[PDB]
Amino acid sequence: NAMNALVATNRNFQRASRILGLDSKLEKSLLIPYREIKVECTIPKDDGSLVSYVGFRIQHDNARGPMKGGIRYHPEVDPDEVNALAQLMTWKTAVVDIPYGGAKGGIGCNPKDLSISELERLTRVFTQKIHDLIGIHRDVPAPDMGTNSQTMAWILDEYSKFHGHSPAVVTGKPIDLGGSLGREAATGLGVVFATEALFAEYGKSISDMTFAIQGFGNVGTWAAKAIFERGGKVVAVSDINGAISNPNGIDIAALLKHKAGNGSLKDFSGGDAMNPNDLLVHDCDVLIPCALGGVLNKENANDVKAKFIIEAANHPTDPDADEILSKKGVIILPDVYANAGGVTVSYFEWVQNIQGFMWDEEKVNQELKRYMTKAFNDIKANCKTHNCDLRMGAFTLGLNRVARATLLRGWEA
Amino acid sequence: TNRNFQRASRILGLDSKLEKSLLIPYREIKVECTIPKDDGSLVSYVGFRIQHDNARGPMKGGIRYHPEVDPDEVNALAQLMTWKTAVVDIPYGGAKGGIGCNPKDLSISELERLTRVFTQKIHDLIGIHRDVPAPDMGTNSQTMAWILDEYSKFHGHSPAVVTGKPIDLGGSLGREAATGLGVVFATEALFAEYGKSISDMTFAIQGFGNVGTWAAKAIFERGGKVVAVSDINGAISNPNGIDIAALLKHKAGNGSLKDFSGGDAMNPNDLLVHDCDVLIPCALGGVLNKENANDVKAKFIIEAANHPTDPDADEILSKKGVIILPDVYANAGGVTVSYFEWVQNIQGFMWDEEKVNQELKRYMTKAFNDIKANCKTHNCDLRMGAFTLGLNRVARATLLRGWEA
Amino acid sequence: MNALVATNRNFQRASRILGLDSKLEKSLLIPYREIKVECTIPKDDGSLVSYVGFRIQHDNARGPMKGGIRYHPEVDPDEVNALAQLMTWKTAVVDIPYGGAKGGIGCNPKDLSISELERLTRVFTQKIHDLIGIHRDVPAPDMGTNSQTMAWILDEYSKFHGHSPAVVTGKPIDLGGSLGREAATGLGVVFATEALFAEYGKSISDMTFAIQGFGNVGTWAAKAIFERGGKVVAVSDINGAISNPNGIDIAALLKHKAGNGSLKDFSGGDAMNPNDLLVHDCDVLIPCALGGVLNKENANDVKAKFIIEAANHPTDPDADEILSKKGVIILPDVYANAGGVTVSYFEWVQNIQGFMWDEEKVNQELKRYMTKAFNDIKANCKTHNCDLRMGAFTLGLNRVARATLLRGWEA
Ligand SMILES: NC(=O)c1ccc[n+]([C@@H]2O[C@H](COP(=O)([O-])OP(=O)(O)OC[C@H]3O[C@@H](n4cnc5c(N)ncnc54)[C@H](O)[C@@H]3O)[C@@H](O)[C@H]2O)c1
Ligand SMILES: NC(=O)c1ccc[n+]([C@@H]2O[C@H](COP(=O)([O-])OP(=O)(O)OC[C@H]3O[C@@H](n4cnc5c(N)ncnc54)[C@H](O)[C@@H]3O)[C@@H](O)[C@H]2O)c1
Ligand SMILES: NC(=O)c1ccc[n+]([C@@H]2O[C@H](COP(=O)([O-])OP(=O)(O)OC[C@H]3O[C@@H](n4cnc5c(N)ncnc54)[C@H](O)[C@@H]3O)[C@@H](O)[C@H]2O)c1
Ligand SMILES: O=C(O)c1cccc(C(=O)O)c1
Ligand SMILES: [Ca+2]
Ligand SMILES: [Ca+2]
Ligand SMILES: [Ca+2]
Ligand code: NA
Ligand code: NA
Repeated sequence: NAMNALVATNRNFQRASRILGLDSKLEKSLLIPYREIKVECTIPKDDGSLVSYVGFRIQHDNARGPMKGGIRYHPEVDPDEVNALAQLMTWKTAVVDIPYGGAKGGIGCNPKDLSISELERLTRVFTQKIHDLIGIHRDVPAPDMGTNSQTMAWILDEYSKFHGHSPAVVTGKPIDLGGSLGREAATGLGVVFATEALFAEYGKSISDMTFAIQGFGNVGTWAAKAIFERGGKVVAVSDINGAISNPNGIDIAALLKHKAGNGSLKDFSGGDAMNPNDLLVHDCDVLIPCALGGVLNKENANDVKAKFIIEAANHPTDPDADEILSKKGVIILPDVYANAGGVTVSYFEWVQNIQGFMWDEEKVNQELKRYMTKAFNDIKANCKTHNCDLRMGAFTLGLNRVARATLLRGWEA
Repeated sequence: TNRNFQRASRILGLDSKLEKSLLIPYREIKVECTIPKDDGSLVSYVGFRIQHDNARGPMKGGIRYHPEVDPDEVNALAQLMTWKTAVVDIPYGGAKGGIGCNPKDLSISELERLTRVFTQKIHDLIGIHRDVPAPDMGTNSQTMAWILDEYSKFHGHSPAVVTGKPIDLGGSLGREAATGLGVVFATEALFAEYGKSISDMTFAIQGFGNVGTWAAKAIFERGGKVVAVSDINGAISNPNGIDIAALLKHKAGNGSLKDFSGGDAMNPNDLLVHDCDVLIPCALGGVLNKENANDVKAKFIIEAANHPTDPDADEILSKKGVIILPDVYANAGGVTVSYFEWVQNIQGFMWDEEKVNQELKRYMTKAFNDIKANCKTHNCDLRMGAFTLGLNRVARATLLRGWEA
Repeated sequence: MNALVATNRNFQRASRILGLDSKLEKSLLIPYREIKVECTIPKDDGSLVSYVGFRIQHDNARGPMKGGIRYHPEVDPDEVNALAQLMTWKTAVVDIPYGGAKGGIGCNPKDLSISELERLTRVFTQKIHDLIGIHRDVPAPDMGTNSQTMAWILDEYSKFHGHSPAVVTGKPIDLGGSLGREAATGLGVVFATEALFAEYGKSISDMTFAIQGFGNVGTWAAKAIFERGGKVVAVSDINGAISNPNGIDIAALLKHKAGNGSLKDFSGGDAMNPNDLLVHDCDVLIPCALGGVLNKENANDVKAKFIIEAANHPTDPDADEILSKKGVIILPDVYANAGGVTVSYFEWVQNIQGFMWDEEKVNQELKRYMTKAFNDIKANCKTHNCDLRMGAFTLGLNRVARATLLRGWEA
């Protein structure tokens, strides 16, 4: 069903470039990634047998600063997916106006099939194969799907053997190893800040709406929690194993405790088991994909019931679906704004580390709000000047900023 | 000592294999330091650096120029600095080093050459984010200036590479007063927990040096009544409280305590058993023992000197309901401000004195609250609450980092 | 030779007030390092041109070196050395943790296209990348260079060492430049003046001002004085001058200028002899234009009680003597115009901290630095029973001398 992820993202890039009127020589330069790296990651399993993976780091653009983006452990990781995500990082960092470029990495593995000692070895080997290509002022990784703060701990620890203690080389670290308060919740919280800014334009509140949510990991859990706390009615949640629904609202706080006690969604007592394939076409006001990309496509977009889609996941909606949904009257808050809370707080974590001195947690949340509000106000204005939809409003905002810094740096050797 | 670490480890439930790792220093270094004397003849010494642990950050710790060098003591002191940095939540581990020499046999140009050669021999083993030396017995801010200057030849201008620098070369404001003022901030936090205030308390202070003078000044300006003060030479007392400003002006004029006109001269041997609410040992260790602990009148003991109270006195004083703020925490103002010095250097932008003392108060207050919460968790006294808090923080960082190669 | 004569004289006088040892003095006058490098590029037509680039690194006892890059065909090593040495004293006066440097390329930028300038800037950076750096020596714009030049240096240097925003100042804001730079010098002039006047329990609004020069310094100084209730009664630039004894409306004058009006055509004042500027009736004179304008032939006719030296070296030694004798208080240039270098320090700090300040913070920090430095200068004048120029130079020199002596001399 999914359209190729890089095809889809390049169509969006082209659409934004045509709005800005970029010439084709500058456009070509901004499309092509600065550097693509593929490296062998081979480790012994716990029984001593060998397994070989290919690890990727795509460094898409560094005109606005060191490159930034997470590392994904997932069986569908491939060069196309990583190139698409790295490119999106470049635009997203420029949308929230933090001094980073864009990058992304990953390994095509299934963490569920690997022991924790095997994941550690795989993470350290991957770090050994890319340490020369990343760095505090060069490219700063972070967690994405299938990774978490413990993953980043291992990267920090292995990288520091080659370059000395380097807290700022990775973000999403545990608090005890230099992480920032607020970073774990930042993406889902940022999704809610972005949603609140949007709904304010319609005079609506989150407490007026019903929500369906696909995915229930780092982004989905914190997003659902924050919506729930503000009085939103979360009527359906899915993950890779099952789904749960309740037209009166799921008690998300109880769903999260159930999950932490290792329960499956479909066994939750406060809801009805649901086929997860029904999630995206479920009746709701607001749909929030928090899992894979490309899941809203030509084949299901006409059966979406929501009036709003908040892109918490990266590129959940492909260009075919964009157009179908636009004709249905659906408003889509794009990934390159809505899920930017995470990289924004990663920036604060990095600042705190290089300043050698941590901020109070209230400053982290004060600034997150300030950055997400400023960026929504920039997107609004850009939509007005370019008479475009929210996706292109944000995409052209970031692309234009990246073009401006690239031209400023020049091209002579 | 060994058994104490074991009780802390067991209170926390640490695995024996983790215990073993935490007791093995990260790295131990001995290097030849040979220099020409002023007359051109050679002298050879051995310099050393024990780098105990860096789970929580770069190591840090003093450089001792002293002839008696016991390897086991140097190891123990490095380890203690690992716990201490963790108690006050600053991002370092512990280290200790020095040179086995007698600085009284060396001219000032010989000491400089010795310091520079030593730095030449260890420059690859230290650094702003690796190991950050500091002054100790036999060394001072001039020693640190010479390390900075020589180290910077190898790695470029690196002010954060040592602490205790002169202000002209990036030292922090507030460094002189940091330990004694920190003692007072710690006491303010302790007292607030029991609902008490400096201004309602009487204090007896043993020792009137860098710590005692600043601690007394800070208490005095907060309305505390300093009713007794001693040093090695004598002692002075006044039940209505000594005018500490006038006593400090008197000390400064080369005046001795006993001849201070604003008080009644006292036998220094009477200091620890003096009537008072708070006793502050700021001089020597080993002063409260089995033979005199039952005679302490204070209900609070603020340990600024290192290990003033031995185990027998701890137990005697607990039976008496006396609360003892332990040295590892109470005197940590100095090491906390040395962190702030590193931060200021790293950021290339100095703090004014108000900001240094604000951050000092914030760190000392949050660390007391952390110690006390840890006491409630493990139902233990402040001494062990502080030890277990530092130890557990190091263990937690070590476990998060992992063990695979 | 403007900067050579001023700095050497002032250095020598300050050295003697302090009683510095002669061997220390000798060391302090020798620069740490002098570098000249060949910079050869192809022109747009592919033919070669070869220039000599240079960097004098005078002293780094108090920190990394700091100073401008001049693209300019006239290079006398003597003057460049003096400029680099003067930055060493100047950074010390305002308690900035830098030493002094000065560099450039012996070229005429008007003979070069914009792509040729970029290639030259990049080749120069290739030839000095190993000698500069964030904690080693931090260049900045100067005559013939600008923030675009700095962007090119940053870009090329980062190829050798990674993103290094703090390696230069004066950057475009898009690449880590600081807010508040344009107003920095003129606003700093007013902060220094406010500190000075407080010693008399007086304020800007008590005073009448005559301002010579109306460019980057003069406009911002005039603006800040006017908004502080100061009465600007005369202003000159190179083409003419105007006076108004009830105060020129600086707001309206700025509008006039912004509309391409010539100063002398502003209707809100009377025509005046631009020579009568320095000797105009006023309480405060602020030379903001040229060096060498107060000399033994006009110093006796100055009417101001206060001279605030914003320009470089507006007052020659003879005038300095005459004016001290008439009781005139002179706030010296090494201090008074230091807002520019102070904000460039703040830019480096922001880049090092990875996080830019808003303009209010910059201006708050600028005022703190300029005020503290006045207070330190004034304390030194009391200690040494000397005028403000020597109080400044003794302050900066003693800070460098102390840092040097502490670092030591053994190998
Ligand atoms: N982690 C961050 O800070 C962050 C920031 C910005 C955007 N994102 C994006 O958010 C998305 C989720 O990331 P995460 O960190 O929450 O990952 P995660 O590994 O923490 O969780 C992934 C979740 O998605 C579910 N899922 C996987 N495949 C599914 C499927 N086919 N159908 C339904 N559910 C499925 C998993 O079961 C799990 O609940 C990704 O697109 C990621 O790139 C992450
Ligand atoms: N980071 C740390 O662990 C740290 C920091 C600072 C000080 N300290 C502890 O504090 C103690 C005091 O430090 P300081 O810098 O103030 O020392 P100091 O040398 O400045 O002053 C010591 C004072 O103790 C007095 N004294 C010495 N022997 C005495 C005795 N027998 N009876 C009474 N008074 C006596 C001296 O006369 C002097 O007044 C140190 O010895 C150390 O134990 C530890
Ligand atoms: N040392 C420092 O850090 C520092 C910093 C900034 C400026 N300055 C000095 O301040 C002065 C002015 O700098 P700026 O940025 O305002 O320059 P600018 O070029 O922006 O303005 C110069 C002004 O002087 C006027 N002028 C020129 N020749 C004149 C003459 N003969 N009589 C009267 N007015 C004349 C011009 O018309 C213009 O109004 C210069 O001496 C400059 O070097 C020093
Ligand atoms: O840099 C980050 O923190 C990060 C981590 C994971 C995902 C993203 C993203 O923006 O998609 C950013
Ligand atoms: Ca160990
Ligand atoms: Ca010299
Ligand atoms: Ca040649
Ligand atoms: Na000799
Ligand atoms: Na050409």
